[PDB]
Amino acid sequence: VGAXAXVXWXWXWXWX
Amino acid sequence: VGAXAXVXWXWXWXWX
Repeated sequence: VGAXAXVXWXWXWXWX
Repeated sequence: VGAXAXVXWXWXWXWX
């Protein structure tokens, strides 16, 4: 969970 | 991978 790649913001899931 | 919780920086693994 956070900023980068995964869940949160950037790549993967949620936002960015 | 990134900033927050997981691999990278903050909580979990690597740094922070």
